[PDB]
Amino acid sequence: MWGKKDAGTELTNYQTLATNTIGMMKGVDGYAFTSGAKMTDTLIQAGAAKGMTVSGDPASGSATLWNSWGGQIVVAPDTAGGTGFNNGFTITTNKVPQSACVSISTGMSRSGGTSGIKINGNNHTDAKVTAEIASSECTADNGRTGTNTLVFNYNG
Repeated sequence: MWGKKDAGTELTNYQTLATNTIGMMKGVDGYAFTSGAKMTDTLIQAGAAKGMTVSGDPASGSATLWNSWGGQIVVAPDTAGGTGFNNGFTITTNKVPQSACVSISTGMSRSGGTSGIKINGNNHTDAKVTAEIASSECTADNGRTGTNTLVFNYNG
């Protein structure tokens, strides 16, 4: 059971991939290249993050997940400046409407602790998003506000 919030579903999902991919199918073999595409394909196809089909990047740089209920997702690794086997994974997600811009922020506010939060045309990392912030940052109410592009980064 989860309930409580209908937006927390994604918050727990993203953290699900982070804890699953932590040691599920992030290259449990040791091959050439980074393969930041088949990495998620194998994790998702493993039923970890999501048990659906993935689109292996035709340009080889960042895989993309097709969200039916949501919108679009872009899974890309971001491993730069490590010390104790710390990997930084960056998953952009574009679907969270204004109603969720608040619920998602309320849930992201419980563990603010920045790492690589990049809001729509707001490429940042120390971006501190909260309930009271999402109450102001998002306009009063514009029904279906412009696409709320939010990148989640997970270190370790």
